[PDB]
Amino acid sequence: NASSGNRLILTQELHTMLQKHLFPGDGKEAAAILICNRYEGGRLKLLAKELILVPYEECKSRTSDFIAWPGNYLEKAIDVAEEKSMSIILIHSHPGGFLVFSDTADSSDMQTMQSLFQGVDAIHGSAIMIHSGEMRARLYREGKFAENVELVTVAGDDIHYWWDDKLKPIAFTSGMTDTFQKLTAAIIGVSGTGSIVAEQVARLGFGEILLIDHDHIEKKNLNRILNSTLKDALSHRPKVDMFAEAIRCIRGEDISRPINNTIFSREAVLAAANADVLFCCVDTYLARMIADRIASSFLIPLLDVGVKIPTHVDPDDGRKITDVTGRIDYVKPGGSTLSDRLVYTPELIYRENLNAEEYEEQLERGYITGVEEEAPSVITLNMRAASACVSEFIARCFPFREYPNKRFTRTFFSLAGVEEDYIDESSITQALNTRLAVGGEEPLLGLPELGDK
Amino acid sequence: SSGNRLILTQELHTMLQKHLFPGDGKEAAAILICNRYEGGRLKLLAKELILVPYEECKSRTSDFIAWPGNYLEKAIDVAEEKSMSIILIHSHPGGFLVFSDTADSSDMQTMQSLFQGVDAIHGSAIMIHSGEMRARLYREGKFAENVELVTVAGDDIHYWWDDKTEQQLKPIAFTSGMTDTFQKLTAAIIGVSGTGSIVAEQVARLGFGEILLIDHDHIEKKNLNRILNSTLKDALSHRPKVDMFAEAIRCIRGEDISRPINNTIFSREAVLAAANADVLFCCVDTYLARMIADRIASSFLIPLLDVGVKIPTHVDPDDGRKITDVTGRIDYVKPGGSTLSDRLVYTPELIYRENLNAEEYEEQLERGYITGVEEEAPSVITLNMRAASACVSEFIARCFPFREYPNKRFTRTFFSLAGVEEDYIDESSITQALNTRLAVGGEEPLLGLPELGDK
Amino acid sequence: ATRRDFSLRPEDEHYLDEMGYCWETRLVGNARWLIIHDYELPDGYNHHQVNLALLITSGYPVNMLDMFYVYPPLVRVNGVNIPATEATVAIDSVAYQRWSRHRSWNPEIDSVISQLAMADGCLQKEVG
Ligand code: NA
Ligand code: NA
Repeated sequence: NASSGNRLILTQELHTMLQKHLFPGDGKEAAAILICNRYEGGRLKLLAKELILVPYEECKSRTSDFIAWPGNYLEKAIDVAEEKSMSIILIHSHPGGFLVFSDTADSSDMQTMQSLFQGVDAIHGSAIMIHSGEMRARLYREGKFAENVELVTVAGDDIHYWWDDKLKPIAFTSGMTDTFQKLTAAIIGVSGTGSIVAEQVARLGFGEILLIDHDHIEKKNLNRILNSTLKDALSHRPKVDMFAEAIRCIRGEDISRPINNTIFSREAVLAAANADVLFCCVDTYLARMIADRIASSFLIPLLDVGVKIPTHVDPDDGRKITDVTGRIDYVKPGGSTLSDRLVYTPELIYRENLNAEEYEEQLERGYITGVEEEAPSVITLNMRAASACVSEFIARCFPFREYPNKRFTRTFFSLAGVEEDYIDESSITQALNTRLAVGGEEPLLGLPELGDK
Repeated sequence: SSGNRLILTQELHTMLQKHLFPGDGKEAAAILICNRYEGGRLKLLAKELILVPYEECKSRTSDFIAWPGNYLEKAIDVAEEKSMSIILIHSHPGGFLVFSDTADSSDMQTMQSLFQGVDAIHGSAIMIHSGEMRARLYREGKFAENVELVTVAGDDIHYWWDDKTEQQLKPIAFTSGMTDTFQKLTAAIIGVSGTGSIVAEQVARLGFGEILLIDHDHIEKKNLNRILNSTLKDALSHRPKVDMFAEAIRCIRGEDISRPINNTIFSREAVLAAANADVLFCCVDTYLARMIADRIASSFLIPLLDVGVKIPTHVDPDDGRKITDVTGRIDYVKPGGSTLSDRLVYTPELIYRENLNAEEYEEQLERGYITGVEEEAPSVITLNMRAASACVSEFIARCFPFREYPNKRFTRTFFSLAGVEEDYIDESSITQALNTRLAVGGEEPLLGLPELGDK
Repeated sequence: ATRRDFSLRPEDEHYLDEMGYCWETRLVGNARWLIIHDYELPDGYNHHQVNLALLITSGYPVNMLDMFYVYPPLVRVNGVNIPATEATVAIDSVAYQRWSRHRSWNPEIDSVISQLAMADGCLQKEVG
């Protein structure tokens, strides 16, 4: 139901810049222009890419209820958006009244929206911001008002959802469910951890749940996969089909969307790109890499979770558990990526995708290092990690902690070491992310394998 | 899972071990008076320990020992009232005799004399220096059956199986060897609640042999956000919680391993079924339930893991009610150690206020003694899962140590999702009151509660 | 040979075209092979042209291109073997010489282009 409402996503950095320009302190209206890419999937997603600020000095009038700014900046925006038919969104301070003057004519808001369409054959919009940051937007189709943006959102250290139909609801409350009911969650990997994440997402009330996985239930994984059964293992049932049916039975509605495929596929990516949050629960580097590319290209907050039980072998006792650890990583669009945090690397992905004979011969040559041996995964550790992963999302949508959510960008706990650590977003080094808000620019995700013909 | 059992407290076992192995390499003896629980399986609840002084023993050799019979006799006098069991303990050899002022007795002759004095089952066991303990039993004074498992639930949990091998090495956690141990054990989940549904799911998926499920409540649309395996059809059917989950385990494990008890823990039916378990998981958020679970653990010498979560709220004078904190607690009670009572998890005052008649409740409101206000927020699946996983992980760690510190440091655990802090308490920091029910069995009234008695 | 079983990056493809190479992209099983035909070598080898090949790994260009391959096998004109060039790899039933040459990979800058640049730099090095 609430799974096709259009979206307008800004990055934290861009929104912070916009808010500053729109509320400099003089109490007068200011103007700016967003240039957005689009993903026209199940729902329309406007992905803010470029920001033009209209300098106060160039404006002919600036008042607490009105502003008049020159159309040379509307021509700059059209020039930026002409090549890719990008969407242009005008932004103005809370009152919002404005005109656009040329040297020969003035343009009302409705006439300025007609001018944008004549310049670019695409959807365009007009938004308004209030002092606190909240935004509301109206989409104009074919130069004439049409629909309002159902959701304008910024996924920053805190996650912001500004609904059209709109104190803040506290956590674990009805208002929380109502926010989740309008959202779509993607679970990449319906695994030991993934199936626990999926269960929580279902019972928490999310409106749409994508399940991406190629694997099947087996007698081996009947000790970890929630809602799996002996019958499913003996019939080698796809994991997504199994869990899609369980959600339907639990929620009494077909909210699940099973994707029987690897995340590394056009089908899974283009489906995951519709989600409002990504839960990466695959234990491969390549999978974590694909999930991190989706998050930046389609401005989707990503939560990546991992667990590991490394084992050694003592000559006096025998095989021993070295450590019992877990990791939760939250990745906001524009902030540090999983690549920045070295969750995966080119070297790490190479060794993994080597053949069985390729891996051994390279290992003999000493160019590649050997993989670390580990114990069998256990349901308890998976459960400890998956509960923290989903709790991280709640804390960022409905802050309840005694410290800024930024302090817990990365989390590393240890059941054996009985120790838990946290890393701040500000202590992680970020590399240039030119692929931010590019959407489905081909080749998809920048990978020629995922490209169209 | 099945087998007659012999459970010893850590205190008794440690003191017993010390005597049996003083350090000279010579045999030592000791009588062990046990109480009995005769349920689905036999349970020998060691209650009293008699040590035989090395001086009293006429002789002590590396492979033999001979002690006076006046100690066999006095032990009989103590067991006469309740026809209690009498287990004779020895060292690695086991060879022994019981001399007297006039005549002497062999192993079997000594066994036959114990039965003559007390009409009950009496046996004889042997201990090695490591502490591992084998045993056997005699009924009517004649050889009967061997004890399948001698167990000690201390800071670490020790399971000494009859079917053991030298080549068979003790296993590590999260490994196949863990599954084999669990397959022989029975776990009782008290409350198929938001947390207990999660504890029970893990227990079933970790391969436990028999799973008891005790709960009177049922599935409603209000708890389809927490109860694992529950389904909208069940909430429209108001299906009993223990029935829904029993069928879920049957499908998961392809076997009928769960025993659904559709009743409260405050019932003769539920206590007597729980008294057969090897571990108790208390997941009921009431003071009465937790007290009942703590009385079971001490009376029937079962390790208990009590888990609770709380989302406390406070009223900001200008902003309204907020979430003060999001928290969880895990308590591990070993038979003979500090109890939930000793840790103030409940008090008589707390259990009185909670369980007041509708007339009492109304009078207290009308007079201001109570306000009847919900000082907590709704529970969430994520917090239930964070506590349940740590609860079962505690059991794995006590059965198969893997932490870098002694398990004793973590007798109590407290975590704070909001304060982002986790604290631990040591069993040595806690204070212990006299436990008058330790290894008391099903002596009536059950658990010392007349309500639970048989009238 | 205009075989094009898969696409590379658009920048990779613009480069190969600008360089005038006769290049093909061939699927062999699940192996993606880029093959440049008649690659002119520097003087000093037994041969003067070879087929220069790169295995396009899965996840490229975030996954790294690790080595380069050459057929016919190459040896210095004096006959002395080239270090770390002993292994061979079947490419559509052709035994290519595998040059074991490794570097650091940076997805922000590394592509077919720079890996072809390494390959040339290594070929220049082993005759000089
Ligand atoms: Na940035
Ligand atoms: Na004590």
